[PDB]
Amino acid sequence: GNPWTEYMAKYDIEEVHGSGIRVDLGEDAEVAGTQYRLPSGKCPVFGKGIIIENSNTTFLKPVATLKDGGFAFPPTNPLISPMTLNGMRDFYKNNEYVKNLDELTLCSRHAGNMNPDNKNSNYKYPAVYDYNDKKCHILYIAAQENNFCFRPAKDKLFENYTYLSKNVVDNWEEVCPRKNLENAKFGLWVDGNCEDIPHVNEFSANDLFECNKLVFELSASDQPKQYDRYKSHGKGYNWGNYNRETQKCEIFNVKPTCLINNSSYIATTALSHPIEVE
Amino acid sequence: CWTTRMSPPQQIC
Repeated sequence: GNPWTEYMAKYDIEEVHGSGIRVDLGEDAEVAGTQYRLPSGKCPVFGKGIIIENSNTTFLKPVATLKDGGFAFPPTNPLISPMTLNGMRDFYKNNEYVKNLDELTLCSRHAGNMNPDNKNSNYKYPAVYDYNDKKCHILYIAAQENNFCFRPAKDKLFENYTYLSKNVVDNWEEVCPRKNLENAKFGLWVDGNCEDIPHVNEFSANDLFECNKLVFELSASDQPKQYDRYKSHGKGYNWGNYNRETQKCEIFNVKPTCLINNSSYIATTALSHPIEVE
Repeated sequence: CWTTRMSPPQQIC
């Protein structure tokens, strides 16, 4: 039998995330008669942000009230975005089902609390939580790539950012990946033994960060590169074994089912934080 | 303007 089953559950990204990672647009929702694409991943995406080309405006800046505006909610009364963690807990202090949620889930629910159809609609905005200043940013624009030209990426500037869809589960800490696995190599459990991934796509990478960056670029995407049939439902090159000695990022698109002990390797995924190890 | 889904419902403009 496979003793890795329970442990490896969080790396069945297709099952626990269930949507795009690089570009998450796994659901649709109607607003005033018109259908719109929507992020719907169940796991947070650590280190993911949006790079705005040509323009010098960062994407956490409020949307234009176009090149001078970002992706986030404009000022409101009362100010709902951006809102600190303590601000959110205070805002929902009378709601016992919400006030004690973890910062990422709370941020997801907070953004999902704002109904644009002012009838009930299913449209809930995605959100970014910035661990740096503990702020939740509600994203007014759900788009993630257009090549107003922009694209998603892991980046040093985005390492404390966390991209959150409306479906972020409240137990992501338990069932979703975050940290990279040090001295460990993803593998496939076969006949009572953990075997290597039989086929991988080798990309050179200077460090773990650059490997995680590459895995993200090649990961599940709900929108074809260079701009429903487009839904990945979590399928893609979501995993990577990084050999830190040979500086090889070994990227593959089948779920791992066990770990191999190897001090030359670090196990990463597209969802995982680009720095943190355990 | 938006309307909160969770009670108590309010409007945010």
